[PDB]
Amino acid sequence: KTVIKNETGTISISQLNKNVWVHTELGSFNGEAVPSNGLVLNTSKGLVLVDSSWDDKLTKELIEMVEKKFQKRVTDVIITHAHADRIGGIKTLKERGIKAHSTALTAELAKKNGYEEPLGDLQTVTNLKFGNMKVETFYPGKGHTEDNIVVWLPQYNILVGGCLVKSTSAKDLGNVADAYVNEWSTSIENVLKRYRNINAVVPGHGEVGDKGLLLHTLDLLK
Ligand SMILES: O=C(O)[C@H]1CS[C@@H]2CS[C@@H](CS)N12
Ligand SMILES: [K+]
Ligand SMILES: [Zn+2]
Ligand SMILES: [Zn+2]
Repeated sequence: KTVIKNETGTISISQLNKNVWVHTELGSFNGEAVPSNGLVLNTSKGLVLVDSSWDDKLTKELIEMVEKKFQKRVTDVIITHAHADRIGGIKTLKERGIKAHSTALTAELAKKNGYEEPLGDLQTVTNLKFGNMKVETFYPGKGHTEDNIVVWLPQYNILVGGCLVKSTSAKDLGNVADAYVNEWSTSIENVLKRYRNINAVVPGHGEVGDKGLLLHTLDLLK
């Protein structure tokens, strides 16, 4: 049930479990309100985000909300690809001394698109631990973008799909200009192969689902 919104209503967080919430922000795309998801991980060494938000204003507001609520600092963010939706708050992170993890390719792409660079520290498979919280990052191949990664929480069997994974409500692939529609199916299969028992799947946009969201993505690719 538990859902907390900000003043203006533009930001929301909703609990999945004792230490794991989804954050969602309404941003401005072409040309309506469009929601974007990530994760807030409440660990004993601080707050870790899987993705920040659309722009600096929303990222600052997000950080401020979870800092106030959980009474600890945001220490780390995992940036799941280099579109503005994911990388847009990078300047806020760097200036606050928040570590912005990404693959090298995501870092390269950010800079090519004129953003400040995340760390480029993540390999194809990276295993991180913050306090007691275990976090795996996985590059499954190209799909929604060249660089898109997923994030797995092995203690909860929770998969952050990012924009690689479409919600039920999504009835097409979205913007495919940066996409690789042949390789996207294989990428999704690589996820299904690596993570055989999944409790919950967080799509880049839309409502939390399960493994069925990955199967939905495959169908939308046919
Ligand atoms: O993931 C997507 O398909 C689209 C629809 S909403 C958001 C803004 S365009 C792209 C950047 S992640 N993304
Ligand atoms: K454990
Ligand atoms: Zn994207
Ligand atoms: Zn997206």
